[PDB]
Amino acid sequence: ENRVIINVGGIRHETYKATLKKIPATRLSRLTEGMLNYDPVLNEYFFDRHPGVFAQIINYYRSGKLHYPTDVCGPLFEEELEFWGLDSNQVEPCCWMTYTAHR
Amino acid sequence: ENRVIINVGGIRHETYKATLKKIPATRLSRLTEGMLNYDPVLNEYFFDRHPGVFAQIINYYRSGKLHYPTDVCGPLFEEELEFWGLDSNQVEPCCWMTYTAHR
Amino acid sequence: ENRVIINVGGIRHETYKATLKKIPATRLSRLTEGMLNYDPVLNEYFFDRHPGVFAQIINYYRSGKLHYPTDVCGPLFEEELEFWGLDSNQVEPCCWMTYTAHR
Amino acid sequence: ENRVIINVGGIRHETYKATLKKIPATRLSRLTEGMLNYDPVLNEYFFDRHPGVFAQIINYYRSGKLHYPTDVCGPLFEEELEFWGLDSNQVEPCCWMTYTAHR
Ligand SMILES: [Zn+2]
Ligand SMILES: [Zn+2]
Ligand SMILES: [Zn+2]
Ligand SMILES: [Zn+2]
Repeated sequence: ENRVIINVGGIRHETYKATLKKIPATRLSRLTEGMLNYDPVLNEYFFDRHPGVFAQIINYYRSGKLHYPTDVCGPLFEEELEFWGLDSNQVEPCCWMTYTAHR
Repeated sequence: ENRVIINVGGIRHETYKATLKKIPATRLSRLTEGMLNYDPVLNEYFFDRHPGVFAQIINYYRSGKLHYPTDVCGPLFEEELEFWGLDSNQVEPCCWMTYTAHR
Repeated sequence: ENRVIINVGGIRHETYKATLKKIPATRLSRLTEGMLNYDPVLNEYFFDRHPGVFAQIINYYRSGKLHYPTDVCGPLFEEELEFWGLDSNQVEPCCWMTYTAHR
Repeated sequence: ENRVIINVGGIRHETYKATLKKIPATRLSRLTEGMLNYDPVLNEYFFDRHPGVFAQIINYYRSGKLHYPTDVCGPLFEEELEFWGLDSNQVEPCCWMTYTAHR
């Protein structure tokens, strides 16, 4: 009703529709049933991306803050940030050490 | 019967009801079917939080000890600690290096 | 048929029955339908433990080698090692730095 | 239809069939219904491997780049790389520090 299921690589992440609108002009804030990767039977959106890193991607919408995970390298996370349409420059002060280590 | 399902961000964590009572005056020790985010059909509680960090949150109840995860930054974990009503000061000696690094 | 489902904290881990026999005299090598936490309907064993760390616990049986995870502290992992009846002294050379850091 | 479910240790990872063909001559690029670990009822392939590390294994196919996870040791990951038929020498520049630390 007020929730959406984003099946990312098999893992069915779930959140309120309103949460996804918190960051406008991104792939998630743009979800629509006209999308081909939307299944009307299961009522979900399938994305062939890293399911582990997605919790971190989705946490940006939930908390309004961008943190970097520390179980994967910055480059892998940033690839995910680019696919989802998020900006890495928004990274929190606490996640600078894990952000600059790469460049 | 003696277990409860806490659907945190799509991930259905499961524990015994008694485990949640181990830390009184917290959001989890307060679960009730009167709550709106409780679904009588699936018989579960939905919370729009980081599903990965929750295992760590729930492990505090299971073991009676507060450890910090090391796959996310202290600040992100602490945000979760605040939502769940847990106190970070209870952090174990072994998790001080990951606790003070931030402040 | 030749597989068993160990529902650890909500997460249904699955392995071949033979894998669990690889380390005799442990809680997992001892699984039996006489156990109360065994559900004949779903055909699974429920354990109220850390679901994330379990993959590491189960990987000891699968690979025959004991590695320590690096997304949680040694103490938390060791608590799990004790519950499951595994011996930390078997830790691999590659996981000594994460093993001795604590003591 | 255009997707496949790889049940790795209980966790049902999902991807497009085409993604698996991106790295020829590997176990995943070779999946076939003639395989005994393929279940026609559930329509999936079961592999008794580390379910956590698999997201990293599968991310190599998705992104075309090999990164090492940092929540487990290099040796454990490499064991998985060998089972899946992937080559560790392809490791990205950003994941050298976590690759050479071991040898
Ligand atoms: Zn941070
Ligand atoms: Zn600790
Ligand atoms: Zn190791
Ligand atoms: Zn990398």
